[PDB]
Amino acid sequence: KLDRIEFDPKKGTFKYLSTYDVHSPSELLKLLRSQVTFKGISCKDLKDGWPQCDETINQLEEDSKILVLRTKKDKTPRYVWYNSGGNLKCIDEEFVKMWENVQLPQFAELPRKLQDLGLKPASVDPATIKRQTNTHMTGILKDYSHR
Amino acid sequence: NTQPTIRKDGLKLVGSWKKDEPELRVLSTEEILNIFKHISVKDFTSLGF
Amino acid sequence: DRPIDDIVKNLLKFVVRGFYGGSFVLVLDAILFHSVLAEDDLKQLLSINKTELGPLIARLRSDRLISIHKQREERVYYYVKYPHAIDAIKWKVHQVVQRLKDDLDKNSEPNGYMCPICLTKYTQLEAVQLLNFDRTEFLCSLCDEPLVEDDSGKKNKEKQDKLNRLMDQIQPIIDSLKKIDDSRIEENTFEIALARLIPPQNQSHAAYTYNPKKGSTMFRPGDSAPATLHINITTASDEVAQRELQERQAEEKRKQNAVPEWHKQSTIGKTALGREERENEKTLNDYYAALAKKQALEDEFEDV
Amino acid sequence: MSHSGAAIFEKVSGIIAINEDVSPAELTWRSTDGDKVHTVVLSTIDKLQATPASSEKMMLRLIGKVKPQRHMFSFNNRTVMDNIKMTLQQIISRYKDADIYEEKRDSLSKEKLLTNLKLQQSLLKGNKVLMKVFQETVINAGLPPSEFWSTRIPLLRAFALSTSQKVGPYNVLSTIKPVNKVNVNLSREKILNIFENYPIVKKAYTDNVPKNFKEPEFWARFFSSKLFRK
Ligand SMILES: [Zn+2]
Repeated sequence: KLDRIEFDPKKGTFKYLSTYDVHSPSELLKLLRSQVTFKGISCKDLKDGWPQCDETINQLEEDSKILVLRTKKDKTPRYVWYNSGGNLKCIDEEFVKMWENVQLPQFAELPRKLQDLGLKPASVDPATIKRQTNTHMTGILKDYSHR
Repeated sequence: NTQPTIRKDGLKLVGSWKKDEPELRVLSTEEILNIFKHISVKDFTSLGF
Repeated sequence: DRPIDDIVKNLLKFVVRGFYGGSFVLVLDAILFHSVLAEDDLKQLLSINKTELGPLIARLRSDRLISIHKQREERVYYYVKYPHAIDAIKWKVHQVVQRLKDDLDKNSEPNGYMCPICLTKYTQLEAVQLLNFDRTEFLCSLCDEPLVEDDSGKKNKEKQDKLNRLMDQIQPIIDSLKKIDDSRIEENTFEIALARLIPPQNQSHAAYTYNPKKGSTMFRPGDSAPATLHINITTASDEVAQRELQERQAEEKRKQNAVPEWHKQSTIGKTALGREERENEKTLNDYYAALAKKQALEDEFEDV
Repeated sequence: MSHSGAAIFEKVSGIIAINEDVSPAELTWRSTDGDKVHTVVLSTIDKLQATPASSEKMMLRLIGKVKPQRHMFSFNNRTVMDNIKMTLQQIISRYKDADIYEEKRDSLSKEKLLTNLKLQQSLLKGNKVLMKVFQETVINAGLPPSEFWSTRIPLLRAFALSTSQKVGPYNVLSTIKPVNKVNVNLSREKILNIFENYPIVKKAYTDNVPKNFKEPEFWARFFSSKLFRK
């Protein structure tokens, strides 16, 4: 009667039922793409029923196929998501730090700065937006106001 | 755009807008700085600057 | 929707995956796949904490790649403002390239000098006025010590290599931006974003509705942006039936126009006004048959 | 797309979908997790109710023809509701008309002429005076049927040409003027003319009328289509 056990009429056996039937990278890739939401599937219930998953999950992380959220204490995979984008690593750290060093100007002034340098700005300064006798007939006459 | 009624509460400037109780919110220092930077050269000269 | 939206979505995905950490990819990709997400829903979807979600949202908010909207339901909502994100990406990409170009130009100039003791930077012109009377060595003004050449001569090639590598890597962004300018970009809003809303949870506590205050002249910083057919088929007996109706209508029309009786005749003499074949057919059919054989919840509602 | 969207049913948030490919068209509600699913056939709906645009609620209701079956769905954007409502108006109106309609409802020579017995049986059924003579002279008298028609060839020829003639070709679609409610009247003669002047219409008519839906829907379907405009 339990839902975590599967009955086999062929031989009459009882086997454990994993939350997600995944025993191959192809199954994981398709299962993750079928998620209607961005709720990652935990590794705790994925390690159960799959003798090895971190080796495969890490292998897919190197191949940029999926997204992995790892613990901070020690490297350990947790809830994972499908990588709908491109390569997970494409830019060296020498540019990530530079991206952190650059500070955007005041938002309202950004569009004007681009227009002065030539580039067409895809926005405008928020200063431009302009927020824009007889009573016996009572109850019988219908209001034909318009035609 | 309807202008607010500005009052000074502590070290902050609070403006209240009247509806078509009136809405109240604190005017951030950044908001005031941005507005002040848009005043034209002739505009604030007439104000004595 | 418009194909350009996919281009913008791809552009944002590439930027985060390359110019931001891992958790940043998770946060912004979730909102791209979905629509405006409440803070509580975002934590549940990603199972991340406020102390861990805070740094990600704060950094993605400073760069204006993710916008915030606060309304009384005070609830906090997060969404994406396409015109703002593109401008920020376009400017920062230009600034980053310009910064490298300016650094490369600066490095191409002579190196300079530095003092080992006081660690004070001295330019080529500045050193020329500090050399000793013997014209043999450059003496530091503060330390009266020989100057040592700075280590900036070999970096000229290193900076050039970085610029060459970066432009190749940033190629998809440049290609995406060219197409974005070609197409027409429509600015998004909370109400507009609600048109594409995919609920995050079955029973989300957040009410994903926009009920603006009635008769509100309030303007907050950056909260405003620039029949039926019916047919009738007449099948071999309706045209005649319909024809009779038109004849009947014509007769009624004539009656509607006919003058009264008293107008027909001069009513002076009258008193003043004041208070069988079937059997024949059957035998015929049998005879021909022989011939052929011979040859062979109470609320307001409306109706629409 | 106008065939999908988010909806809330019985305090459960989900996605509402409109399936038109499978006939009859049916409206299906599925929860976000898919644990709950509800489906209602548009043919069972009598009227479609919707909250006014001046009300905060957005409960779109489809009342079923008979405690009528009530299915209430809540939307988020008024534009989405209007877009969904406009599409539902077309299907509901078309199905309403279908229910109303359902409830409301050569051989010109002496030899061949003497041999075309079907024609001989045709005019004799309608004509009464000839019936009088034919019964007396053919049934009991025994006069050969062929001899009886020898002296009445013009009567046979006149009756044959009456039903053997056809009108000339003409632009049938130009006469079709749609003339909210629009009333357009059609006749079998026009229906036959459309097929002759346009084989594509006959191609679609022949393979669909007996298979999927009745003819009245087809012509109501044909006119609304861009094919009629083209
Ligand atoms: Zn020194």
